[PDB]
Amino acid sequence: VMDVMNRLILAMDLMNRDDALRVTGEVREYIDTVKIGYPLVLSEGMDIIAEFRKRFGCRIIADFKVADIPETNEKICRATFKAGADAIIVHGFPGADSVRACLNVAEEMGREVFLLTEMSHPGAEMFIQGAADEIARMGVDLGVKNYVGPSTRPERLSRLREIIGQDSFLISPGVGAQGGDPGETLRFADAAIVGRSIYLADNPAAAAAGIIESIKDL
Amino acid sequence: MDVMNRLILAMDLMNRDDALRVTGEVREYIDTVKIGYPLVLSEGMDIIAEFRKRFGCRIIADFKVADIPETNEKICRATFKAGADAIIVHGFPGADSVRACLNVAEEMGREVFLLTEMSHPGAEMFIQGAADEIARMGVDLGVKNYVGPSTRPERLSRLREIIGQDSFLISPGVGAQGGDPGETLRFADAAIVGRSIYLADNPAAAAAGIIESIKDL
Ligand SMILES: O=C1CC(=O)N([C@@H]2O[C@H](COP(=O)(O)O)[C@@H](O)[C@H]2O)C(=O)N1
Ligand SMILES: O=C1CC(=O)N([C@@H]2O[C@H](COP(=O)(O)O)[C@@H](O)[C@H]2O)C(=O)N1
Repeated sequence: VMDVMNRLILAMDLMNRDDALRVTGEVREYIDTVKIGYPLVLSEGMDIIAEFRKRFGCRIIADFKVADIPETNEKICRATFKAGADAIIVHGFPGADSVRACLNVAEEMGREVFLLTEMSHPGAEMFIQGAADEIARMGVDLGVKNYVGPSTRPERLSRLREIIGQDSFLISPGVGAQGGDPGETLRFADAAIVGRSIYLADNPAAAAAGIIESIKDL
Repeated sequence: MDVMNRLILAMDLMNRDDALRVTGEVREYIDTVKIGYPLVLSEGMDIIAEFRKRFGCRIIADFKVADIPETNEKICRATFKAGADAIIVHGFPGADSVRACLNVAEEMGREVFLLTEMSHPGAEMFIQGAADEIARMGVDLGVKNYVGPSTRPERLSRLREIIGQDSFLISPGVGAQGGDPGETLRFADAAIVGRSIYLADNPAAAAAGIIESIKDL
């Protein structure tokens, strides 16, 4: 599995190139894995991935929550990996064929797919939660090795970890701003995803250091 | 929304030159283009303004927004700043995520399209069973624009029943995926067509032919 420094992944959702670069650089010594999503990509373009690679020694996870038909998912993955992304996050709710499409491109292109099972926000309880266990099982059957689960629901994150097994890699968002606790999250997830708690702080570096200091024994 | 010839072009080519050429080749048949991630992630968001400058067509950003409320807001804002007239949002992530999109749409004078059931085989696993409930949620939220599957006319009909004849419904899966344009239009206000047109030896003749088959509609 990817070696995530300090088990901490930065969710860089700032929408300004200068601010995104400044903050990421300020926490460079604490994090070597950055999750870049559409807020930043749709604001600065896919070239932002290249810029981050040039400026920092950071791994890039493209959080595009791919959720289209197989044919379109394939094109999205190809474009994303072509841009230099190490991994891409895909939704499992659209079904096995849509996930397989992403897995095939990742295999062909030598990159990785992360399967988003349950989400961390309140609305996830409406439809996603009830399908989450099956989505995770589907991922295991498809050979998925990387997963995303909610830090906001410990009991659910724990169940997801059980389904995918100790060997699978699991990252979890919802830490900090959404209420998730770093330590408790890491009882099940390999790495915690943190956005606002870090990028909106007066001193991102101190915020990151604080989170890391709280999970030092872990 | 007034879609010319009840035909929306799904421009999923990933080359600026080809995308622009093909769209221009069928411009006389349409005035509504659906631009998705295949083109946007390959050529950038500036492509939307370019289409408006060259064709004046209305643009539907098919981004199947499916994140938490806070991120959805940012995605819609970035998308509408680029000049999109509407954005397609997944209903599966729940009401709060849809509401976030509705808020930005209202603020920037744009429209939100709610995707309720998808057209591919995999949609049967999880989406289909929640589709009716997702459509009702859309009604409860005041959503007026919807997306339903051409590949399952009975499901497209049920969606129309739920949202009413007043709501606007567009439907993909026509052509390449097996959907019939005429049957699709019995329920949807407009049919979305991609490959059957942009991969045709002659895109214009392909579009003309589709329109020819639905001229009585
Ligand atoms: O269930 C999920 C999935 C996900 O990717 N995310 C993303 O994780 C990040 C969370 O950031 P934040 O720490 O709440 O500011 C954002 O980029 C979200 O889009 C989430 O919050 N919930
Ligand atoms: O259920 C759905 C939703 C959707 O937007 N689409 C999109 O509609 C278009 C269909 O294109 P095509 O006519 O099959 O080539 C693509 O851009 C798809 O991503 C779909 O095919 N099914």
